[PDB]
Amino acid sequence: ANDTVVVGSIIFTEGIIVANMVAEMIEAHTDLKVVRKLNLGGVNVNFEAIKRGGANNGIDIYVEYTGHGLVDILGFPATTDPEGAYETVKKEYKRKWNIVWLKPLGFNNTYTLTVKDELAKQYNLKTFSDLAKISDKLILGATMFFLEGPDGYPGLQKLYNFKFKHTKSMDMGIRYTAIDNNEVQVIDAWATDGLLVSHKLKILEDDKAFFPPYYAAPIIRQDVLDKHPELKDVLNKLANQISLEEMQKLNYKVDGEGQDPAKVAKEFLKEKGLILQVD
Repeated sequence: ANDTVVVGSIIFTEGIIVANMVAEMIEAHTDLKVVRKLNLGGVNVNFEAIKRGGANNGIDIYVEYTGHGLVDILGFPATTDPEGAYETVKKEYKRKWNIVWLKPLGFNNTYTLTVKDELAKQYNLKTFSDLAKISDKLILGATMFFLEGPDGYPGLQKLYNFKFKHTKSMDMGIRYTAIDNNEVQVIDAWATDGLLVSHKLKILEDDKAFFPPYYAAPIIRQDVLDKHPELKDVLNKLANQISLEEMQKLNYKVDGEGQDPAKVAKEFLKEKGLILQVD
């Protein structure tokens, strides 16, 4: 045995796409068998799974976000620069769990606030502070998880002094319909959300740096690299290969156009020359 690597993801479009990319890179550039465990669910299950490893009913690799490792896993303050957050998680995960952070994919999937392009043009909105100035005329429609907890709207509102007339809890895709109908004027979103361009929404800048860097990077067990050192270079072929706009477009293909995430991942790799056309 010892020729199998397990790639994991939770049920989340971007996560499934990038996990499929990792699997396709391994399958195209090595002779390793890849098991794709793309249905993980629960509190930091990916992390728990990578601590077990693929040989112990876990996983060997997944794509993690620097700020999630920095704040939620390691307990460090959110307000830092991208390189510092990355170097911190790399050093600490290596020391504590023998997990290796590989190179960032190239995009920062931070949580954010978004408005219609037309509203941003009408009020010349670019930053969260700009939005806060006029927030007393606007309604925020947001997922329940963002409205609860100091990591979300409580702390953001405290910092920016948002004064939204109403803040509506809207899950599923209710807030997209609501902002389309002008029932709300601001929604929360991941920066790579596949629906932002289709709904003519603009991401505003977090000028006070409330949210931590959220740069995606593959992370892998050291013992798997020990058995298969080639994986390092293979997976680092993805380094800086996915910009924010590229990731948004792939998420749109899945969430907006209903395409198969595995096909989306593999076709992206082929178009970028990261696997061969015949792979």
